[PDB]
Amino acid sequence: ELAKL
Amino acid sequence: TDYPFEANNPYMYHENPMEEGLSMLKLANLAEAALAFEAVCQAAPEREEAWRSLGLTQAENEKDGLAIIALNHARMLDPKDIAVHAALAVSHTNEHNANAALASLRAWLLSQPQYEQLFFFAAPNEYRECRTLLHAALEMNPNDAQLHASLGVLYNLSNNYDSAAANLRRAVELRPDDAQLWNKLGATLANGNRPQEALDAYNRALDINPGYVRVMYNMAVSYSNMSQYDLAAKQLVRAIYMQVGGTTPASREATRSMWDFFRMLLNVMNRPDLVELTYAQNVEPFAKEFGLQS
Repeated sequence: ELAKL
Repeated sequence: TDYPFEANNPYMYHENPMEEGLSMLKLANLAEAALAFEAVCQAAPEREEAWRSLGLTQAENEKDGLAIIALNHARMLDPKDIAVHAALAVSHTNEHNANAALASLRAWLLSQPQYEQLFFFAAPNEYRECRTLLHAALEMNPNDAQLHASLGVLYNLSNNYDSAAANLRRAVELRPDDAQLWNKLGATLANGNRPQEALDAYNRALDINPGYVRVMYNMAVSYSNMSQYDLAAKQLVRAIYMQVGGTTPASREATRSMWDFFRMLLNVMNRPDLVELTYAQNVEPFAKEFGLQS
């Protein structure tokens, strides 16, 4: 899954 | 009326919710600080810094949606607030609004007296321009830590995670106490399939800001990618707990979506008993079950 900056 | 203000807000009554909001950013933390700023925005809609602080707080609280709504007010009210532009670039990058992300990076740069004089499918030229302006800024000022942060965001948007992490790495050497920058390096590393390295970054970020809910969720994401579901569980208990503090009628949906992610992990790790108890919405029993509290 995608991590958030 | 475009921002979904929280109805149950004790901070609307208060006399000085902004100074309180600013105290809570460090000492209680994000959900409560956001409520305080929410109260200031309702009362004095023209206070750019009320909108700005709310937007950055919301993004840190895992709500880019509301962040964006908020920061766009601040941006209208003071278009030279570089902090709002930088934050806009981050939330949009996260929300995959490429054009806006690039326009927020451009604006972030050209709103600075220092730098104002100055293939990616979704927006080839917008990106070309950004990469050129930002790289030109970098030879004016090779050690602007925020220039490196911005190249990091740029390169995240184009999935050049190697080059992003390099710039974000130079950035944390210049500013090793910046939790924001650590998270960014963290997400860069996670998204570039370097999850163990990501956690190192995320762990620096939490040491600086133990209420940084976005970082806790990120950590859960990476531990889940590496199928270490107990560690993931632990971070999502902290995430769910921290992101509420108070009581929250948009917000329901952020909370529930996090409960759902954790619940799905409980299913994946074979705890049917713990899966059912999520519906109740009480975090504490999970804090105890996952070694967080007595």
